[PDB]
Amino acid sequence: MDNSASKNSAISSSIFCEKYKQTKEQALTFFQEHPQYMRSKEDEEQLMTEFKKVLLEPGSKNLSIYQTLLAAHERLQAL
Amino acid sequence: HMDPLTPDASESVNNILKQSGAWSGDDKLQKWVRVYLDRGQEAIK
Repeated sequence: MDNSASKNSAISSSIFCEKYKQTKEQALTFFQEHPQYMRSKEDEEQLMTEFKKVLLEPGSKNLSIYQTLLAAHERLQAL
Repeated sequence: HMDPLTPDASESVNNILKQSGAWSGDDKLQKWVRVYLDRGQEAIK
């Protein structure tokens, strides 16, 4: 896509922001390693909706992104 | 004699169609991350 943009801003003052790196990596990794979307369009959907509800459900929103996805995943395949 | 009732309906109403704007490639994971940072404390960029 001509005239594209990737960067956002050169304001690296808060560490929480840098987290975007680790988080993004964990996402692409889990998406590439386990592309549920490619397995079942319905699967990825349920995982998404639940992944968003499981993020607001808990009060410890300041938790590691690893737990959010981890819980959202295991919960998706819960009996 | 009087009227039965006062019916309602559109009046000089207008509307604008807006079918455009989409993502791809990064949006796949972006959605997840965006939600994590959006639910965590606040957006970031």
